[PDB]
Amino acid sequence: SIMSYNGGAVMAMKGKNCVAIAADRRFGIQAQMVTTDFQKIFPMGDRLYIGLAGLATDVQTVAQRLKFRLNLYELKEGRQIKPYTLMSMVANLLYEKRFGPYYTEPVIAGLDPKTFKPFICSLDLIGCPMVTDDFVVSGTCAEQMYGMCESLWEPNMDPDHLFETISQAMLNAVDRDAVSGMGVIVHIIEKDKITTRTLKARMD
Amino acid sequence: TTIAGVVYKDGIVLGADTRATEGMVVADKNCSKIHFISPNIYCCGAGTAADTDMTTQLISSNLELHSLSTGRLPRVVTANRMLKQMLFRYQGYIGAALVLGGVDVTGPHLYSIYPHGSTDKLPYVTMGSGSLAAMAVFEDKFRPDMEEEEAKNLVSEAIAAGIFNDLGSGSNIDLCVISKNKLDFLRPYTVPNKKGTRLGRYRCEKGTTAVLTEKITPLE
Amino acid sequence: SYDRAITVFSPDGHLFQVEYAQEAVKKGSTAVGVRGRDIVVLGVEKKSVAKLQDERTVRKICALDDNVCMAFAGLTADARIVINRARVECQSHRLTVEDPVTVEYITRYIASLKQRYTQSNGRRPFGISALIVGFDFDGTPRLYQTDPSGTYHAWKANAIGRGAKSVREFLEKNYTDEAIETDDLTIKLVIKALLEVVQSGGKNIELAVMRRDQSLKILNPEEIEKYVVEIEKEKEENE
Amino acid sequence: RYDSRTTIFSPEGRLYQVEYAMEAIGHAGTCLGILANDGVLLAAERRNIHKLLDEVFFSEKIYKLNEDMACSVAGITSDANVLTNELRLIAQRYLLQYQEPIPCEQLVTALCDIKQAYTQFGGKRPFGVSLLYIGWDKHYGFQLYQSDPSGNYGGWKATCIGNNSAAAVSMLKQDYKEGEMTLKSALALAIKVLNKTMDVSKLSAEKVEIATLTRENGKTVIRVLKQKEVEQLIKKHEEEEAKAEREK
Amino acid sequence: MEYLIGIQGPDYVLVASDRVAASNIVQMKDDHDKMFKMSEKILLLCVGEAGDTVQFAEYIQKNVQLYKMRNGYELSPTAAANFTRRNLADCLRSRTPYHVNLLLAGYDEHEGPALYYMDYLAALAKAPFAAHGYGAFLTLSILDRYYTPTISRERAVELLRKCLEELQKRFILNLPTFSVRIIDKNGIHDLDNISFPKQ
Amino acid sequence: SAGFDRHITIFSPEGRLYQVEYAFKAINQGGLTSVAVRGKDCAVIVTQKKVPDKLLDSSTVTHLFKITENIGCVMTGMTADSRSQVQRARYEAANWKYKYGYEIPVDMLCKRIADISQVYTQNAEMRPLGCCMILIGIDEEQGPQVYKCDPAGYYCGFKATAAGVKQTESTSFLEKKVKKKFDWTFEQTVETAITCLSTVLSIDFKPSEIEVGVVTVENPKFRILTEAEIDAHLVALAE
Amino acid sequence: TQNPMVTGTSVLGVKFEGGVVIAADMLGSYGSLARFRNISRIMRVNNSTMLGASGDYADFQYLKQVLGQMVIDEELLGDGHSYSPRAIHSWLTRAMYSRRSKMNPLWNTMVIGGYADGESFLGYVDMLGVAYEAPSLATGYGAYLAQPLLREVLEKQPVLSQTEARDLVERCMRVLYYRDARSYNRFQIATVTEKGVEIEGPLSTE
Amino acid sequence: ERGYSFSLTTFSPSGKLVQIEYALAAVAGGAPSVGIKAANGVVLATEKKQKSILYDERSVHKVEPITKHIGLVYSGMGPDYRVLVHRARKLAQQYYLVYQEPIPTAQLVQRVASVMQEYTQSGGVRPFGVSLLICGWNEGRPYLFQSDPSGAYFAWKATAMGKNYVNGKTFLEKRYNEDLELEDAIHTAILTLKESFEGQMTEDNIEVGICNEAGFRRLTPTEVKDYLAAIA
Amino acid sequence: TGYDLSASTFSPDGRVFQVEYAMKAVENSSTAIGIRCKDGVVFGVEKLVLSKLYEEGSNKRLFNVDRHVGMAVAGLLADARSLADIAREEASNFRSNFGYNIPLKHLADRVAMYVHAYTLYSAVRPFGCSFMLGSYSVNDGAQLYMIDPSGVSYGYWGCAIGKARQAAKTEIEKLQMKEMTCRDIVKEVAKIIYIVHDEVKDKAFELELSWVGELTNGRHEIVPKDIREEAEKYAKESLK
Repeated sequence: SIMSYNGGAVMAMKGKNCVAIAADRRFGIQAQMVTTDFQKIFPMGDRLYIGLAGLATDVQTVAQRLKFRLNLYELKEGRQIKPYTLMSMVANLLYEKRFGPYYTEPVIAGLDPKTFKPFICSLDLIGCPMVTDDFVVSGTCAEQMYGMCESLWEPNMDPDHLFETISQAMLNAVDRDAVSGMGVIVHIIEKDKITTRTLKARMD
Repeated sequence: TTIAGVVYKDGIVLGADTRATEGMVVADKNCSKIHFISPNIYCCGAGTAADTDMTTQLISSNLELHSLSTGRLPRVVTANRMLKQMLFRYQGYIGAALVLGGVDVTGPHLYSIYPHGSTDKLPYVTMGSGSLAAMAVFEDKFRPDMEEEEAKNLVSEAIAAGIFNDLGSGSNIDLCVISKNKLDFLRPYTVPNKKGTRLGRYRCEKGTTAVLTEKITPLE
Repeated sequence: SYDRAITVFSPDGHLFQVEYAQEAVKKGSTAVGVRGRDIVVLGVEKKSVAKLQDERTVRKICALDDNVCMAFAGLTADARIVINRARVECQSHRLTVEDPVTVEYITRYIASLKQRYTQSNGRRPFGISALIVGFDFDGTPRLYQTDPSGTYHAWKANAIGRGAKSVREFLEKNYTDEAIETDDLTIKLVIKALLEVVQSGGKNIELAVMRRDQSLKILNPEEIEKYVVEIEKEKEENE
Repeated sequence: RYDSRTTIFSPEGRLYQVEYAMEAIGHAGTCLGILANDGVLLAAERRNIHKLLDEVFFSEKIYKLNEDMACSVAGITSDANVLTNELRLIAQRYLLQYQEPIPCEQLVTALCDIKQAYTQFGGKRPFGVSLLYIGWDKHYGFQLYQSDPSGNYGGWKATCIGNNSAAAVSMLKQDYKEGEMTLKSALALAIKVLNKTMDVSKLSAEKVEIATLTRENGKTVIRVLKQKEVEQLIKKHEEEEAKAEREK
Repeated sequence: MEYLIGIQGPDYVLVASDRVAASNIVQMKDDHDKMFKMSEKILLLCVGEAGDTVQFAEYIQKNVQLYKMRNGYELSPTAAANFTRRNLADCLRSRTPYHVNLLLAGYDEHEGPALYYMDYLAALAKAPFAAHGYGAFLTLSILDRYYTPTISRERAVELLRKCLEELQKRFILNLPTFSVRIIDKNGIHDLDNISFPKQ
Repeated sequence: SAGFDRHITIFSPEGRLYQVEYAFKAINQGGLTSVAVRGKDCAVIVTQKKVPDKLLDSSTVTHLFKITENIGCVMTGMTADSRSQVQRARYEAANWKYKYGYEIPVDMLCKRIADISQVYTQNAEMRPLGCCMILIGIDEEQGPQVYKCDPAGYYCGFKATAAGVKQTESTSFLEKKVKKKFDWTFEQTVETAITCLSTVLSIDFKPSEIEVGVVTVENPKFRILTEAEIDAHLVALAE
Repeated sequence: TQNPMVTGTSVLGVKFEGGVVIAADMLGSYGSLARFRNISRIMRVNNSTMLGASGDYADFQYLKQVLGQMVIDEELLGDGHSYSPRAIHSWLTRAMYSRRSKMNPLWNTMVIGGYADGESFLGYVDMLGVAYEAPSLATGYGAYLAQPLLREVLEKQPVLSQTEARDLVERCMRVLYYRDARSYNRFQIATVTEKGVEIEGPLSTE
Repeated sequence: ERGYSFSLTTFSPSGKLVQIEYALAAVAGGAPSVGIKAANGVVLATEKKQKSILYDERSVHKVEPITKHIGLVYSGMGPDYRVLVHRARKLAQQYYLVYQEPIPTAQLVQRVASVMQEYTQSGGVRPFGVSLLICGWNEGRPYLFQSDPSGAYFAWKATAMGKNYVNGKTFLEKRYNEDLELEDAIHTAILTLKESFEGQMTEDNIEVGICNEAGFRRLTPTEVKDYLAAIA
Repeated sequence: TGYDLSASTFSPDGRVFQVEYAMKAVENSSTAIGIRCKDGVVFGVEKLVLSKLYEEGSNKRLFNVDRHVGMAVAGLLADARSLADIAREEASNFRSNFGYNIPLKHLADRVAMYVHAYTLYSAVRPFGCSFMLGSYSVNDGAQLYMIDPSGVSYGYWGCAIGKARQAAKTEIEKLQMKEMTCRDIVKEVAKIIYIVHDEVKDKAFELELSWVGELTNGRHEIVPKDIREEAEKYAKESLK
């Protein structure tokens, strides 16, 4: 029941030259929602974002700690971290603690720095790479998002189409779970611009 | 997870499913279980997916340093002995069921290693959630010195049998044929099932969702 | 041939390396400290910093705790490390014992660290002599001097650094109970003592003034200017 | 003699090894930094300008430490690399613990403490690397800091270390207008100083590297001038010199 | 459990807590203070498992004060918050965990007032208002249906009085007195506590 | 120039390590000579067996040590350090077998030996082992192999070689012999090795003064030829 | 040693004027099964002391190697001094007590008896470290069955003879065979006197 | 200043780490090695002469691979080169494991330079008496770096280390054009080895390696023979 | 000079001088001869009583490495005693980890490796005592190994370590150790030791003998006093 102590979920979506990120905005203890301004997705680069699902403390340890090592990689390499490198970089961060595992589920979604290839990935609590060309679901209410995406996702989706599918796919899932919800932020990333949107979700 | 391997006349043949399940929900239908170790050695990860991935890369990367030192192709026996010792050092705390297969100067070899840290040389071995299904197929159709072409069908049927007789494997079929003059990686060798079409357009048009606040920032 | 190792005794029982280290203290800007009934003063000389450099990072008077301040001489590299360790020690002592670190205790810890660094090879002695002064006694002013060797002493008024001999001679012949009966006269005594060592205009003297149950007050150049004007008026009266 | 090891004190009380390192810092190539009302900049001289040497990093002397800091280098190559790596580690560690950028002086003090520890404990040679620091922080804004092999840093408005550091510093003192320098004027002064700080005439663009710190819309962008703008500045200085000689 | 409630004003943060320390049968002390002076413009409120709270705050305080002196400038309230939390994350998985729920509030000149909610799992959060201990479910609603984005000083204290008044109505045991402090541009000040006759 | 030859980690003015060369020269202190000849399908090595005392036990003086049933070595130079290196080589072979399964090839075996020697030469902690380690052994897919790998840490592939006091002369004789391409047979290889040793030493080579060890493709096991086999080979060599 | 695997039967010993005699079975019973039936549970340490123990034979076997090397070192110095029966006993008491303190004690209830300078020594250090001196000692069950009998013979007559000692144990192990489920009808007898320590056996019963 | 030419942890009065310079001299006193970077790939060549015909020229290779797309040629002390190459391989594989991407030439070179510098900071450890020259093809751009015992690394377009390095550098800047190809680069490298090469350049005496986009590979004696015959 | 102050500094001509100095130190001590019977090994060391106040057995140079191994150190007695302790430790460890008596060859090799490890470091000095190991076993016959400070150790039919090593060897080569038994070989050893004795430079000595072989059931023990005198009687019979 560790994943239920703080609840929450983060959603990443892919389309035609676009990457979509959606995440819960509610923060609260296992029972009482303490705050509604939680940031469960953190930008690991100009066009790369990572959202973490699980215990808020472990999520925040992972968010800060990853940016600590990624900054060293960014400076040492002199180049923006490729999404695949960040994925495996996260995987090692989680796996170095197989015996003290971090109760956090990360999902990374973004475009390739060179070819602008949209990439999303998921990592288990023990650091398993999870590359999918259609979607990635992470959080406590995983079933709701995973079930809906099978019915809503469509390949070669336009930049605007990406938001609506990801939005409704997430807003629908959030209302069907109690531990996570109370507002959400959905980010749409395109090669020339980034659009930040927070859908009107049920505050219940 | 169903991994199987049969040593045919000229070498080894490997295969695995593509379903990784978190709890009772499958993570995806395409996840790769055939792990690259050396250009002449391969493995199929059964059990904890991340543990199977991490342990193989450590075993493969460690082997590569060894191979670069020798200038000769790594031999499978060097693959298991180093691999076996690592598992035991953890006295089974790592849940990774792996099968060693490949060819060397001494001929084809196939080694199966248990997650607890034990292994044995079996001309035909399978492991995973549906390890029983693959073993059943072997004992009814396998024969010594089997041909390369028929060997792939045997494993494909063996993996296919596990796909349609177990809840924890399927969604794709991948084989990694190993031979003295061939490394054929089959992603995917066959597609056991295809998702049914979508009869209903789901009308995801503009304006269907509302936004509390906006923030758009150009980049570059 | 007995001055190349810290732990080697000369035929006359001299630890020559520590004596050489004191020479480093002999090469720093003068520091004068005199304690009054309700005030403790730490005189200092500024070195007329370069025309194109900022003096904010040349702080020579630093406070170890909220009510204990030290002015050092010698090499700044070692003085900074000693100051940082003194601050950490004061915050640890407060942690273990809620009572704020006494000036005596901080001086003792500084001396202990210096001694530990001057006890074995592979560890160069701290070449900074620290004047630790503070009302930490909870109603009693105290001033201490930590030599680079490791021994500390309680001083009513002592001088360190270049010109220490002259400033000490001036302080001995002028520090009387009538002299420090009030804070203003104590500050005037500090200024007069530092004037003989540092012959220059304003901004060449930095005075750290701490009153009972208060915080450090690094006097602005104007206030030092006012006190120097007052001292000049007093000299005119004498003539 | 009293320079066998760093720990040894001379009778007069001088760390002979530390002084030797601070003197040897003069062998390093010239680098300088001028603090301007809108930002600070760094200038370095590429001593190695061989035609067979491929420029792959473009930042041999100017390194990025944090999103709001950068520090030039002067001294041994290995020591410089170790010091820059430690600087990056310290900055990122501070960011991880406090979640805000290091206020520049903290990083300078950490590096100076490391250098002091090296100059104190026996069996370690002093870091013969003196590196200029630049950056902006919410507490004091733009700052330029000088680090010596002895760990003694200090705030500075414009300094040059390495070859002919004395002449460059003196003539920066002669012609530096306090509180009235803009980034363009700062670059002009830096180019003027570098022209005569090095014996090489014409101040070839490939032989000089300039990096500037600016505060744009709360981002602290560190920009390394491309060869085109460096050539433009060199041509501007040449025309200014011609105009000045016009009086002759 | 104790009570840690805070309100984020337009230019100030008012944080209040009780003064009752009891050991499993009875209030041992009535003037016990449970809000710690992190710095001149930042305060700490640490409740939770006994023993741990009194010292972990003192350690966080020594290191927040230590930073204020080794640098000359006091740590920003957001930096302090990240640090106080950062320590807990390191020790939470260690063999000496700190089972303490803490509330942090202070004033930063550059940015403004802030109030961070700290859970015993060391999870940080910026919220306009928060409540700690068991009573949280009892007054968190009071803030929710009563809070305004521009609560004035006078109305701010009245709200806690209503918050405190409701607590005296339902809470099983006695909390005769509570601590009230205000953080503003000119510093942290002390206000009067509350009492209620029952004769 | 000559003042840099007292520590192993100090570079000479011209870019030389003098202690490594000194150990190389010390190799000759034993006064012995050893030669290895790599035939088409065999590897044969012969070393002098000096017993300058009637009370010695000739069975316990043999310098041909068997690292493994498939790999062989002949230590030339200082006896104690040679035996220590032989023990280390046995340990290395055993560990290689235990960690990777297949027997460690000779090249790898004393490449590990040479890496140990080099790590000795870099970090100044131990005097380099002054004993040349000549390895033989049949390797699958690479025929007979003889590798000489020495104190300084250099190992190379050798068709023929020798280490000891008379190394240059023996190597020159081998070069004169190795060049006339001919059937390198077991008997021919042993005869050429014994002939080279006899000419270099200018001795009649009584059967009790030489000790031979041969590894062959047909029998890939280190075998130390007895007195009878050596005498038969010598008589064949004479006629 | 947290779960004994191979254990031992009772060990009996009664001291007489001129020496001491001990006896033990030869049935190594893994659980309830007679895993081994030709093992020796009584071996000599020196010319004037001998010991035998119950419990894990492997744990006791470890003790055999320790004492042998520990005892062998005694004569290597060649100084004349040899570990007296009390000397071995004292080492044993601290040996197991030290081991027990670390939660890895030897599940091996030893008995050490010997003849030194005209006095007999019969000590027993339990699997945990308890040790005392008694004229007659029996390990494990022997305390329940044979031990009560030995007091009766000693209580009325504390002086015994070698033949009286020989059959006394036989009447002691005989009753052990009848009322025990782990005994075996093959035991050795250890006699220590001025002439030395002698071990013979086995022996059966009707 | 003969008094300070002994210890690596002490500064000379002029400020020279004497032992590092002496190690660099020892490096320059070794076997020749020349490498040229072409727009299509990189070429690495070293002269492999054994003192007699009794040495198996194929047993020890001066050009060795660090990964599928990194190379190594040296000029100086070979036993030190063996440990250097082992450390380089370990560093490359550690980077691969942590990041699952082949280590870029720049990062592998930087870590090898760090390893080299690790030995030049404490008394009792002799600086690596070999200067490595690293090939590479990462991100579709050929790379060539040289790591020295002092720890400094550069981005040599084309240079020759070891004995007769002045002549090799002079030959370069003459026959080197920035817009060559792999075959022309190989020919130039062979010629550069020739101008500092004593005796006939046999197939077994000169060892070369092309390190283009396809990866690093040591040319077998057959290809080297063909190239030398073409040049000859 | 210059290269002979530490044991880790190779001489310019290639010789570790400290090892040779330790060999000279062992050469500066009294003689100790080990002669191998056809059925055993006999040790005999001339133990000089430096003063009449000694207890006729003090600082004896014959040490029992193990039950079957006898050691006949000669040289610096402190180093010899330390080596005896190390040899006993190695024998005990070998027996514990393998269960059978450590073969004299393997024990000698391990002790020689330990000795040689002390001539490779600058912080330690070579042992100043040379020792010979002797043992008998029906399985592996009688073996007599001598290990000097250099670390070299190969078997010997008969060896002498000390001042008159050459004199002892001159009259030991004139003895047929191949066939004789360990009964008359003891008398031969006593006579040979008595021959090699200054008696004008050394005031007096206390001959001490030792043997290990079939006559001693394979164990090494001090030669019985009853027959030790017989050896002394034979030595006295020999005029020298």
